[PDB]
Amino acid sequence: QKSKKTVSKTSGLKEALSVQGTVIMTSFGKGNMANLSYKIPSSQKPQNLNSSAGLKNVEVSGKKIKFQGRHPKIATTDNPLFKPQPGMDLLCLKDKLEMHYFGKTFDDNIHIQLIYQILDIEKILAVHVNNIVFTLDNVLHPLDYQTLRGQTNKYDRFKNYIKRKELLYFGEAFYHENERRYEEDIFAILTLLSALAQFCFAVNSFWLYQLEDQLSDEFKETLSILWEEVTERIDSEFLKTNTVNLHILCHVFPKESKETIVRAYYEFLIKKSFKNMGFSIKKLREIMLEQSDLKSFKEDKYNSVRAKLYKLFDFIITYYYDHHAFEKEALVSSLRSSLTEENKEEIYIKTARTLASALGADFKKAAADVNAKNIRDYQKKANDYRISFEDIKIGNTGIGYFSELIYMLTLLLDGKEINDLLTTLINKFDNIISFIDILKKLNLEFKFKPEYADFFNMTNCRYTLEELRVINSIARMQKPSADARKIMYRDALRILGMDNRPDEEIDRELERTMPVGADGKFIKGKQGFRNFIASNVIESSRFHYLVRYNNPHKTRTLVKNPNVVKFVLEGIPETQIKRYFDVCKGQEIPPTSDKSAQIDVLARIISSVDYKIFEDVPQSAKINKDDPSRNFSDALKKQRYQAIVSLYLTVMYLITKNLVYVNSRYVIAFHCLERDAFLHGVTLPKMNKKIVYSQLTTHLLTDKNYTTYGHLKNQKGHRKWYVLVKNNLQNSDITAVSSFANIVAAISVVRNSNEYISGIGELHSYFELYHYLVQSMIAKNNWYDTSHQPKTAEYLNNLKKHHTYCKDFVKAYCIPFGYVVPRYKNLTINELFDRNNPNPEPKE
RNA sequence: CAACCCCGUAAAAAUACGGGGUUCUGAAACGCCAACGAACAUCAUGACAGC
Ligand SMILES: [Mg+2]
Repeated sequence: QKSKKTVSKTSGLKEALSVQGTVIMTSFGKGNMANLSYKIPSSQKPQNLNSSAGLKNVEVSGKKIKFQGRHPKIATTDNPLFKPQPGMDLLCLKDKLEMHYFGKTFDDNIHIQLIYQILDIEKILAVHVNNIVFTLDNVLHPLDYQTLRGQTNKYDRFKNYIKRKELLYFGEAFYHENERRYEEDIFAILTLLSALAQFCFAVNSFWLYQLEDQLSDEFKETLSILWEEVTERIDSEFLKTNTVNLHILCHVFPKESKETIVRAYYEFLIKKSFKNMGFSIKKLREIMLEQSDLKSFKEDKYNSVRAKLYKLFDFIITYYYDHHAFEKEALVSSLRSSLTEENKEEIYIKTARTLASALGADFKKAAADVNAKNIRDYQKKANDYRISFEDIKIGNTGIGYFSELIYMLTLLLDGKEINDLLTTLINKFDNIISFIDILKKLNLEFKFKPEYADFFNMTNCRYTLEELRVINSIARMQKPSADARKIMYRDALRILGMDNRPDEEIDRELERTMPVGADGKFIKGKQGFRNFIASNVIESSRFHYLVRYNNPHKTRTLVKNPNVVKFVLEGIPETQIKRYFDVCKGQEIPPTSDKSAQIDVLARIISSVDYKIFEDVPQSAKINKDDPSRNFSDALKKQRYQAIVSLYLTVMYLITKNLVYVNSRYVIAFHCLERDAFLHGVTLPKMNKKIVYSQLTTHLLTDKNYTTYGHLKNQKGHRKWYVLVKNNLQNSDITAVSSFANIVAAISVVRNSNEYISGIGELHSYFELYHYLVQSMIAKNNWYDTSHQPKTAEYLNNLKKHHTYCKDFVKAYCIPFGYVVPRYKNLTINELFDRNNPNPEPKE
């Protein structure tokens, strides 16, 4: 196998640019900035030098550039000017894109790389907006301000929809404290969501890039309050909340003033600045804890205090490098100039070992002050600090309109999805700034078209990148606690049995098990079961995910097919299977060592789960996680019940989550197809009120330019994918392709998955499960036309006979993506679909 | 694991073999951050209580 971590990239080279006949070589800088190193000019080719940089001994040999870095070794790279067309992309849209964004064609390859980073900023945003729209459409079943009341029809639907009580399932989007927001704020949020949704599918075409002159004076007011809400909560009473951590830190560092520690802690914790530095801090800490002198904090005595312990340890590492500017730089360069992946691990081990000896004593001093007695003492004297530090607070700084829109989106997403959106955006913006820096340094054109000029400039992009980092930290924090209500209790009992039964029956069982007095107040005596449900099924992140993306009425079908359950359990490692088996075993099961024996018992336990088993829980008992030998008969029974429920919810959560992941990767393909058709000048026709998505692949199969410098090449020696796409184009249904597009847009695989998951034969990947469900929907609903294509009958017979999807049918309805071969191969071959599960391609 | 370009020995095929490049190919350049991922996550020790 070949890795993109090549010799040239290791030796120091970052980029190789072509400008007006000369070639320019750059090198790595501070963070992501690039500095100029060498220039080879035209004709004479003296191999000119620009700065010391890191490159040395650059020469030209044939069509190759031969250079050398700081280490003694020879690196070889290819001259960018010795190509059939310099800087041209495989999709043949360089000039069109440059004219669309800048207004004139350029003789270089710097601008098109910048344009693709902008093109990548819209795929992930479209994915997440589609997910959010589906979530709101699923949980709640189906002009500016004044006209809506005058309509008398939209007002009668908005007043009732806003009246729905399922809005609690989104944490802070619609509910503050324990009361509903004003109507106009909800209206503003919904209108903004609709506008972004209609923008991201490709309102004016420049809406997102100029919002100051296209937002009314009432939408700006709403976005400001939501940002001011979270900032005032954290900025105020910051000293009172974090008294324990500040007292310990000032004890470890006695020679430092109180003001310095307070400011340093604010940067480490609120606006995290220790993450994007160059080396991992979490990974360094893990290796230090495996040393002989420090392998005690891994024991069970520190289970109750482990989140607080690890925060203190990380701050000590960050503070050590914030004062040693020489050792920090050496570590980054060592990691950036490594040969293989095994070499990186050796560097981390050496650094981790030498740190444990240097600052291991400070680790123990902090760990001797984290216990029950000391923590309570500190909390009493919480008003002994008086520090201003008002300048660096996040509340005393304005924020842009683009960043405020992102925060509003974060109010409707969970922890993992916030990471995916913000991480991708940060990377794209960092790359854009570097390209503008190189262009401005070389005296080339850097001004965008007037429409894009306000947003796409270096002065604004730096501000946006700084704001996006804070939003990631502040929007993932735990929201304030809220009181559970009757609606949530109904859904909790509807998962553990009680599927599709009248609300009166659920209400009667609520009265019998959770007593309510004659005055509408709970009885103080017996409330064990209610606390068990609230603390294990209502306050779990998995339960929220199941309600948003699935239906509690029909969610029990996923654990009735042994093939589906056994596929999920087989992926869990052996160590975690043993712990599940031990706690959840029972009393009449012999102890076994084989893995397959353990899966069989666990599979049966998940299948038979009812709420009546948990009706007698010793909720009043206390479980000791520090010394597991002090637990007794009543305590151990409680552990079994909360372990079973966690396994029950986890299996459903994993199946639902992975089906959404596969679906979103098909939204990207359809989003790109509409974008590319407009640029290439090809319109998508209509026939019998359908959309022929296969028009672009037919048009580009008979184009002279695309068949010479394109993905689909028709020449002697490179005529492989031209034939296959042409052959597969003859085996397609217009109805089948159109039906597939509607399935992906509405995410109907996840929603209608209770009617077709009971008959799957054998599973080996999530790819097979997704396509089995798709091909079952087409067969039952008669979404095909055998008259126009006599081959769709053969595919359906293969599916019904073998109880598994057909490989030749996935190539029929995924053909409108054939003009891009890498995307077509990835989405039609199981081996190449998943990045984390690579397998050899099956030749046949 | 697949794509594209350059360079070598056979050769006119859906060309095979052996080397090197690629932010201008696909969720996809290097070093952080993320994801796979299930024992979690998180400005606030843990548990009970309160809803
Ligand atoms: Mg790219």
